[PDB]
Amino acid sequence: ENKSQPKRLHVSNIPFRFRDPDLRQMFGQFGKILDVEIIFNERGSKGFGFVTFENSADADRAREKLHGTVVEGRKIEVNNATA
Repeated sequence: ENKSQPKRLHVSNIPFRFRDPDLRQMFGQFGKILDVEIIFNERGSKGFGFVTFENSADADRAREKLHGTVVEGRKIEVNNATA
Protein backbone atom coordinates (compact mmCIF):
# COMPACT_ATOMS: atom_id res chain seq x y z
CA GLU A 1 0.00 0.00 0.00
CA ASN A 2 0.89 3.70 -0.26
CA LYS A 3 1.87 4.61 3.32
CA SER A 4 1.43 8.36 2.82
CA GLN A 5 -2.33 7.93 2.27
CA PRO A 6 -4.70 8.49 5.20
CA LYS A 7 -6.12 5.48 7.01
CA ARG A 8 -9.22 4.82 9.11
CA LEU A 9 -9.09 2.46 12.05
CA HIS A 10 -12.05 0.73 13.67
CA VAL A 11 -11.63 0.83 17.46
CA SER A 12 -13.96 -1.39 19.45
CA ASN A 13 -14.72 -2.49 22.99
CA ILE A 14 -13.79 0.98 24.22
CA PRO A 15 -15.18 2.26 27.53
CA PHE A 16 -18.79 3.43 27.14
CA ARG A 17 -17.76 6.66 28.82
CA PHE A 18 -15.31 7.55 26.01
CA ARG A 19 -16.00 10.59 23.85
CA ASP A 20 -14.07 12.22 20.98
CA PRO A 21 -11.28 13.74 23.08
CA ASP A 22 -10.63 10.41 24.76
CA LEU A 23 -9.87 8.65 21.48
CA ARG A 24 -8.00 11.65 20.16
CA GLN A 25 -5.79 11.64 23.25
CA MET A 26 -5.13 7.91 23.09
CA PHE A 27 -4.36 7.80 19.35
CA GLY A 28 -2.92 11.31 18.98
CA GLN A 29 0.45 10.10 20.29
CA PHE A 30 0.99 8.26 17.02
CA GLY A 31 0.50 11.18 14.65
CA LYS A 32 -1.90 13.67 13.08
CA ILE A 33 -5.56 12.67 13.24
CA LEU A 34 -8.00 13.89 10.56
CA ASP A 35 -11.15 12.62 12.20
CA VAL A 36 -12.53 10.83 15.23
CA GLU A 37 -15.95 9.29 15.44
CA ILE A 38 -17.66 7.43 18.28
CA ILE A 39 -20.91 5.70 17.38
CA PHE A 40 -24.05 6.02 19.55
CA ASN A 41 -27.63 4.91 19.57
CA GLU A 42 -30.45 6.19 21.78
CA ARG A 43 -29.04 4.10 24.70
CA GLY A 44 -25.80 6.09 24.39
CA SER A 45 -22.36 5.00 23.22
CA LYS A 46 -22.16 1.69 21.43
CA GLY A 47 -18.57 1.31 22.63
CA PHE A 48 -16.80 1.63 19.30
CA GLY A 49 -15.61 4.32 16.95
CA PHE A 50 -13.31 5.25 14.14
CA VAL A 51 -10.03 7.10 14.15
CA THR A 52 -8.68 8.45 10.88
CA PHE A 53 -4.96 9.20 10.55
CA GLU A 54 -3.41 11.56 8.03
CA ASN A 55 -0.96 8.78 7.08
CA SER A 56 -1.06 5.00 7.13
CA ALA A 57 2.35 4.51 8.72
CA ASP A 58 1.15 6.30 11.84
CA ALA A 59 -2.12 4.32 11.78
CA ASP A 60 -0.20 1.05 11.46
CA ARG A 61 1.93 1.95 14.48
CA ALA A 62 -1.12 2.88 16.54
CA ARG A 63 -2.80 -0.40 15.63
CA GLU A 64 0.32 -2.45 16.43
CA LYS A 65 0.68 -0.77 19.81
CA LEU A 66 -2.95 -0.46 20.88
CA HIS A 67 -4.73 -3.53 19.51
CA GLY A 68 -5.51 -5.91 22.38
CA THR A 69 -4.53 -3.40 25.06
CA VAL A 70 -6.54 -3.33 28.29
CA VAL A 71 -7.98 0.12 29.00
CA GLU A 72 -10.23 0.64 32.04
CA GLY A 73 -11.13 -3.04 32.27
CA ARG A 74 -11.61 -3.68 28.55
CA LYS A 75 -9.42 -5.34 25.95
CA ILE A 76 -9.77 -2.96 23.03
CA GLU A 77 -9.55 -4.07 19.43
CA VAL A 78 -8.03 -1.93 16.70
CA ASN A 79 -8.46 -3.02 13.09
CA ASN A 80 -8.45 -1.39 9.68
CA ALA A 81 -11.98 -0.13 9.04
CA THR A 82 -14.16 -1.71 6.35
CA ALA A 83 -17.58 -1.04 4.81
